[PDB]
Amino acid sequence: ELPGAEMGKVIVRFPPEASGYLHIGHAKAALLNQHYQVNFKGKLIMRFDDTNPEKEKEDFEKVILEDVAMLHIKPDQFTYTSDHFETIMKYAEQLIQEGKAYVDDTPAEQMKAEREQRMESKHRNNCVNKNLQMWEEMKKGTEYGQTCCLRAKIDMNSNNGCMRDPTLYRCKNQPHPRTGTTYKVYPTYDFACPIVDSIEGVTHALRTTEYHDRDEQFYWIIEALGIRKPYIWEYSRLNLNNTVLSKRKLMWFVNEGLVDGWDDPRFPTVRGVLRRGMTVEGLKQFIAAQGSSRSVVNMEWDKIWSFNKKVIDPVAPRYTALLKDAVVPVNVPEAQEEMKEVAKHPKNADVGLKPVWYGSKVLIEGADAETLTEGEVVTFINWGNIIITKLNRNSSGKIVSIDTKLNLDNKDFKKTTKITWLAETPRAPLIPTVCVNYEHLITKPVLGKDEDFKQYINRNSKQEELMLGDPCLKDLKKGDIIQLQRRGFFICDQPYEPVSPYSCKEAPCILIYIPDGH
Amino acid sequence: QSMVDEGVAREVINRIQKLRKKRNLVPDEITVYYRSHPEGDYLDTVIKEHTDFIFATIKAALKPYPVPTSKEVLIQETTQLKGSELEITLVRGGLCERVGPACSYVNLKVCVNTEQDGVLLLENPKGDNTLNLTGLVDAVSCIFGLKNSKLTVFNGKTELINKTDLLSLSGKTLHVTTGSAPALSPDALLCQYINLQLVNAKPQECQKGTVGTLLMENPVGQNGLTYHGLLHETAKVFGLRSRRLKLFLDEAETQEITKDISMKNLNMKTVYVSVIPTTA
Repeated sequence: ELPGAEMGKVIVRFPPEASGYLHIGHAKAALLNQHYQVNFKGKLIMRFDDTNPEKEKEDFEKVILEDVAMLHIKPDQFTYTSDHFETIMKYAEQLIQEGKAYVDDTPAEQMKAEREQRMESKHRNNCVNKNLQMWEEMKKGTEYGQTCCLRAKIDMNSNNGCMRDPTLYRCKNQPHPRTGTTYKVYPTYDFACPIVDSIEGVTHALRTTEYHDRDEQFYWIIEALGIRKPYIWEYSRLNLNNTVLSKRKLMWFVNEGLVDGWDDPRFPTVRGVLRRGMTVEGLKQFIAAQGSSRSVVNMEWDKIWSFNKKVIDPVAPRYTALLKDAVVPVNVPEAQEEMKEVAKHPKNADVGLKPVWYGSKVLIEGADAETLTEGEVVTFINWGNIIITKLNRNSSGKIVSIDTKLNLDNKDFKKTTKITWLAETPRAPLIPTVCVNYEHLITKPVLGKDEDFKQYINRNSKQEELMLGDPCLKDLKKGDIIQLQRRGFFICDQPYEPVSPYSCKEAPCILIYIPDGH
Repeated sequence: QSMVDEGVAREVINRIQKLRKKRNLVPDEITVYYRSHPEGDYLDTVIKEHTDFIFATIKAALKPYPVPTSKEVLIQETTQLKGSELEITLVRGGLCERVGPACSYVNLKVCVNTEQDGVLLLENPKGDNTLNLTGLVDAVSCIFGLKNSKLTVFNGKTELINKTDLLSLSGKTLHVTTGSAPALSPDALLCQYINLQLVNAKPQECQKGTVGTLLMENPVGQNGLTYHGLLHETAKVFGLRSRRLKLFLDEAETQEITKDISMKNLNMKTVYVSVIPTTA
């Protein structure tokens, strides 16, 4: 919950940077923000942080709006940091004119040295007029202004590095995507953020606990300017095992070709994670269950998948896929070709019915075949009890064929083995399907500090298996979540396509295994 | 006088490489097209007889006009030489060697209700998804719009069996009828086609081969392949439907196949398929 929060009067913002793709960490922040917006009937600002005309591009902006849409997040307002450039500049000039900010031409590396050694720069005590003259050089973009930055005059002696006169503004002759060349001077995030949260009316600024040092800085700027003070609510950063979240680390997988790209189902981007079979609601319930916790736990991926498994289980239709290579033909001579409709779901009659086809020519898993004995009563799922009569083997002792007798008046289902099966009939041809299983990209769950993820790359993180699918799979569409009986939950990544005139082959239904929490 | 004509051929050669130096091009796969306007006159004679010599010292090929509508012109100069006018155009990438179909195929004459011509690839990519007689009948039914209506496949005058090895008939023409061997077998594929060579990456969806073939029409004159269709079908062949693909006319990857290519240009050419990361 939120201190200082009133119904209808909460205002939160999600302020990504459009430097790349949203990942599950950004997903948490956006969903936590949305949670407070919905539960308090407040407003959610989606603010592009475009303080930097060099770290953003129009390219990731669109990406980011799609990711937010995919999370079913509907911001009430869309703003940019650049929308307030004018006002931010004026607050900088206010601080200069009050001795609270000065301009420094000290080269950056020396500047970080002195900042490191609690050493005041030569400029800290400049009179207002000399500061205003150097500030003029940055505004005009002169080559001398370009080496100058505006610093806040706080405390070079603070334990809080973030308080040792932080840079508020820099001079970049760069043209800006939305403001063009109006400004040769650009505020830092540290400086822009408290101001824009105050302007836009933000009552609760959610930051990850890793920003905690900057809260002191945040509030100094607010007070030094004397403006609306937003409340900072701190939630724990998402630490997932076997997982890295840094763009520079994720990028290495892309560049090394270990991964398909940013929407790869092994990536923790929201794109990849949804492709993997995570649902928004499963994500939404996981965030809500731990809410605003400040303890930075090492989260296990399984704990999210268990929340997801609860969401898809009640509604995912059940279908059958058999491992193509090992399938064993079964003779059911008494059976006639017919079709009956049968429940798609074992506990929720809402999901509806599927057609099942029966006939004398049937296929079962080789793994199941090798566990059968002659004279055993076996339940063929959605059919009934069938007596195994002959197990036909070849010269090597491999079952190559199974003969059966129907036993459908025997309605005893207590101790029978219950196996999946598919009929071979031209009236309902089997659908070629590929099952894809993904593993983690990093084999070590928790990296200690000073440890390099590149030593624990999983080089076998994708496996594909060729299946004979349920005829109903031909109508799956990308995104449909289903259950392969006795195998698990799967999401359709690519649908089946009928024989092409150009390639003379079908395209298989591609199903990705959805981790369930075990 | 052959040393006189060789010295003129060297002047064309010198003309060509000065153009290479104009576009900062450094030996860069290129092609050189030429036109000596007073046709068959002196300078045109020289350049044709000495084409091997020119090719040997300018390590690019030397074909005459016209430049393909598909290639991007690097430079185009017209100067004079020994009473002819001499047009040189330099274009990116080497040539486009036409090759036979990479996958085993079968020409199809389908006489049920008129005669229809087409091709059926028996594998795709090469080495995978090899076809059964039953698979062939199904494929013929989908593509040609037939029901499994007493559908009989004839190799010449024999009828094929669920045991016939279709691959061993790879060059041949088969007859699909309603149960009545025909009378009366072409050589060339009845349909335009392209070959596909995967270069960047390995096929997925448990496929295996790195070379494939796409017909550009099936049956003949029906179902013209479009540019966007080629992208999708390329992906289907190798199991790269999730991936972003770039198609190139050379293996150097400099003549990129583009949405304003003319599809007929591609016929019998090997298209080179490159997988790139899905970024934004």
